[PDB]
This record gives sequence, structure tokens and C-alpha cells, in this order.
Amino acid sequence: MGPVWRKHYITYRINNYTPDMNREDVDYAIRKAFQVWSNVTPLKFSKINTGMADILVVFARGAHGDDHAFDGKGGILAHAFGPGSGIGGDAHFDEDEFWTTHSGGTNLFLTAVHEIGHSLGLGHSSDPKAVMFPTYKYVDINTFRLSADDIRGIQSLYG
Ligand SMILES: NC(=O)[C@H](CCC(=O)O)NC(=O)[C@H](CCC(=O)O)NC(=O)CCc1ccc(-c2cc(-c3ccccc3)cs2)cc1
Ligand SMILES: [Ca+2]
Ligand SMILES: [Ca+2]
Ligand SMILES: [Ca+2]
Ligand SMILES: [Zn+2]
Ligand SMILES: [Zn+2]
Repeated sequence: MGPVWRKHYITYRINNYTPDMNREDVDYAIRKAFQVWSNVTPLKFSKINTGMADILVVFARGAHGDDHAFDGKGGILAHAFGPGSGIGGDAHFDEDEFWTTHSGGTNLFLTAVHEIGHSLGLGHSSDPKAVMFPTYKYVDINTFRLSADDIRGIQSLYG
């Protein structure tokens, strides 16, 4: 078992916005991604603009201040740290990707669901049906559902 948040009220802050999308769409993608996970756990997520935000959402490129540099367009899309203080919980998105609300470029919502999974303490799944599976694939956002493996995973951490 990986680290878990020791509380059920979790704050996030969007540190900065990708120029790829309009700010409202980024807000929406991230809010919906958190909702995916709160729907199956006791966790609640609230957005703040400063202070002790647990999960900082960041768009950055290349070497961006942690020991996990990005790689330009393609390859690594994003990464996140497991629960913990400071950088713990933070989710970083490679600005060298083209972030979208849709199937073109890289879908932000789907990517954030995966990354928030990490921010909550989940590792990768070997189940190709699970959002925690290591590789990106676009699926109809309107019919997207957490797999039973994802639900198993997150419910093993929070109840
Ligand atoms: N390897 C790839 O296919 C793509 C893009 C390829 C390219 O442009 O270079 N890159 C990535 O996949 C990199 C891997 C980097 C590496 O280890 O090499 N992954 C990462 O950057 C991790 C981030 C991440 C992982 C998974 C997803 C998605 C899962 C689903 C889904 C929905 C329902 C059921 C099952 C799955 C929809 S989307 C989104 C974001
Ligand atoms: Ca943090
Ligand atoms: Ca990349
Ligand atoms: Ca970009
Ligand atoms: Zn990073
Ligand atoms: Zn991952």
C-alpha cells in the first residue's frame, strides 16, 4: 500500500493554466476528474487559489524543479506525486503536449483522472481496462467510467 491522505477533505489549486485551452475548460476538466474519484470514496475536493493546497496542479515543461523532467511533445504526458506534504500530491502536466477538451491532442480530463489517481496514492494497474494503466488512450469522455480495478484500488485506500 502506497501513502494515503490522512483526511477526507482535500484541497487543490491550479497553479497555472496551459495556453492550449481556455481557463474555464481547464477548471472544468480538473473539477470533473476529481469528481470521478470522489464519486467512489469518502474524499471531498475543494479548489482554492492560495494557502495550504494539498494537490497543486501545474503545467510545466522539461526540467521543471523536481527530479522528474519532461521530454517534449509525446512520451511522458504528466506525472504526479503520492500523498505527502509539499510536493506530495502534486500533479504536473507536460506543457509540451497539446491539451484539449476532446480527442485531439492529449485529453486533459482523462489525463487528470489518471494523475489524480496517483495523487491519491494509486500506482499503475496492469489491467488494460483501468484508467491507472500506464498508457494513454482516448475514450469517449461522456461515457467514461472508472474500471472495477480502479474502484477496487481506491476503495482499498479510502473508506
Ligand atoms: N506511450 C503512449 O502511448 C503515450 C503517447 C505516445 C507518444 O506520443 O510518444 N504516452 C503515454 O501513454 C505515457 C507513457 C510514457 C512512457 O512510459 O513511455 N503515459 C503517461 O504520461 C501517464 C499519464 C496517463 C496514463 C493513462 C491515461 C488514460 C487512461 C484511459 C482509459 C480509460 C478507460 C479504460 C482504460 C484506460 C484514457 S487516458 C492518460 C494519461
Ligand atoms: Ca502538495
Ligand atoms: Ca512529453
Ligand atoms: Ca501545450
Ligand atoms: Zn514534475
Ligand atoms: Zn501514471
